[PDB]
Amino acid sequence: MIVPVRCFSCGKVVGDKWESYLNLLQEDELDEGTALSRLGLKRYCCRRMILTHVDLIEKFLRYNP
Amino acid sequence: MNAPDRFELFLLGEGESKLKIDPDTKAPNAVVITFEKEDHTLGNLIRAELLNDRKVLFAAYKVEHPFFARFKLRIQTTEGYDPKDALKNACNSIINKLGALKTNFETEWNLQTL
Amino acid sequence: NQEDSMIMNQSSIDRGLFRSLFFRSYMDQEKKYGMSITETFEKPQRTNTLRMKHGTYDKLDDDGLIAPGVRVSGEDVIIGKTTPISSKRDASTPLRSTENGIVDQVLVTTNQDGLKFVKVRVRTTKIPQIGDKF
Amino acid sequence: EEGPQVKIREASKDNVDFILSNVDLAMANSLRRVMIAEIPTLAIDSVEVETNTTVLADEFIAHRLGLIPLQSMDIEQLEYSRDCFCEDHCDKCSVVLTLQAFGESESTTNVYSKDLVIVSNLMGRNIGHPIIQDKEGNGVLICKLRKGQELKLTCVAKKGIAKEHAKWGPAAAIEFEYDPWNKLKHTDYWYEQDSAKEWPQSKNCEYEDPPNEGDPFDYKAQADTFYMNVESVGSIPVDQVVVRGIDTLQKKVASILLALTQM
Amino acid sequence: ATLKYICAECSSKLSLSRTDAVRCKDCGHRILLKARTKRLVQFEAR
Ligand SMILES: [Zn+2]
Ligand SMILES: [Zn+2]
Ligand SMILES: [Zn+2]
Repeated sequence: MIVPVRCFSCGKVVGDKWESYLNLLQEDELDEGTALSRLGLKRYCCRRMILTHVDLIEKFLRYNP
Repeated sequence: MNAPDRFELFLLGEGESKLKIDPDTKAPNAVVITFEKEDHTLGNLIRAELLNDRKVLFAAYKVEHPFFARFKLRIQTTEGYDPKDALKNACNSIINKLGALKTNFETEWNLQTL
Repeated sequence: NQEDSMIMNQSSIDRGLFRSLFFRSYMDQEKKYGMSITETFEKPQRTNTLRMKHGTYDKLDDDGLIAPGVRVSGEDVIIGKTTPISSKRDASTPLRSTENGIVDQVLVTTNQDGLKFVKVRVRTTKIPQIGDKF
Repeated sequence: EEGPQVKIREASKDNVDFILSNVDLAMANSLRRVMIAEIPTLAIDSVEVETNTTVLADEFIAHRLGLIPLQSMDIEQLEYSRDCFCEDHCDKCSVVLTLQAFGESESTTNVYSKDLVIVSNLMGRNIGHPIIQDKEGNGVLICKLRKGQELKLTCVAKKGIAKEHAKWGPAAAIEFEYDPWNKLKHTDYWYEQDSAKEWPQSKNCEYEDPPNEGDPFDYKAQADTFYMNVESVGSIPVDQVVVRGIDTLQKKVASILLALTQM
Repeated sequence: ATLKYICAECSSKLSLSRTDAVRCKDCGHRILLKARTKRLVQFEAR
């Protein structure tokens, strides 16, 4: 269920980084740790935000209504 | 449900006043100042500056309960020296230090590239 | 944070940490029996009735139901129903006394017996507070 | 110039790494806290939902809406609504944003912070424009839509401080360290065989002279040299997070000086 | 656009008197969801 805007712990904006992260993983065929670092997600509080996120919205958008 | 409004952290209530000066009952030339809608940001900074004053005999602050913004400041001064004057100079000393910092950072910032 | 308490960061709670949705469905049907005697989904007024709850019935539309999007709290009547006593008798359903939220979805369907039956889903967002368990 | 001294090590639009010398720790920390909690910003404080056929709840969307960083450059030319003489809100105390999005394509339709439209009179003040640091220029994914899906809403962005809600922090992490060598003995290190071997050396150790073993403890020494790095969310430029931080603190001390006068 | 009841099945906007049972017009499903208010809900973005 959709990328949180901002890291809970520090407040760093993370909601603009999801699509770029998926691309870094798929298109550039990079590993999660270097993908996170390329996004400028240096601290572990910001890293858990994205790496740990589960995008259920995709599943939800599948329901026909 | 029983949560106070978050503005109650920094907004004075009708009846509430910023400073409330009470003469200390335990010692001569000592005073207790209740600061409403203020925390550790003002308390630590003021207490530290008062200790930098040689005519200040005692200076301590406490926030009796985390639920409430308020803090209490106790000042004891030299015979002849008024605690309110000690608090005054401490404040101006901070303001002059802060003024100096603003300019010094601004000067530095201008030299930068990026 | 002694004897099993914990200190949670308010700032991270403001950003959404451990925040959750809460849903509660309330159900009703028009009667169980009566060849001519049938309960009715409607907004009840006087009609001698007096057996009302109030808890304002004022959020109800003419069908006896609240539209999704209306804010409900206290004991606001969410489903309005009457029992025909031979004038009306109140059979309205109030929101759980202690609860509050927004009407989320209101389902109007029929039972296998041909009974007009309703389900009302209400939605609250619960933010982590002082006596919450983790 | 006189008291506290600054030395900028690194500087960008997003960060400032600087050394703060000839300062008291009470000042360095009070400054640190002010940048987190008390610098005024603009953020969405009210959402009116016309249409939501989205898969997400009204309040779930409204929550993230408040979390979008908005231009807060010219924030001191905007009033706090609570002080404003209007009934409710107006151009003197608020910015109004619009959000209309519909699932036109069969493919998924993404809704961004770039899709909010300023509808009020900004009166030439640099305020309310969503902050976009994105390469594709989208910034902040609010929502995603399917075919028949719609979202129609109106936002009232008001002035506020993180102390009231974290969405108002120009904030982001504040890296703060003093005495990288533990010469002050402010911390007693936890070890197994060797605290030096077991604790990683601070990058700040280059900027300071090591203690030297053949020396007795400096009991009289006090902390003055704070290695800081202020990260900005976007709403306000870094230089401003620090300058307004200084300005705010200065202001709240002045309100005490003025309070003493009043009584 | 006097929305009263939407079909749970086909998303068809419709409406009828309590003398016209349940069911959908051009779908036939007996599900049905009530239309969102036009009162408009206000939220603090907190
Ligand atoms: Zn973080
Ligand atoms: Zn106004
Ligand atoms: Zn249908």
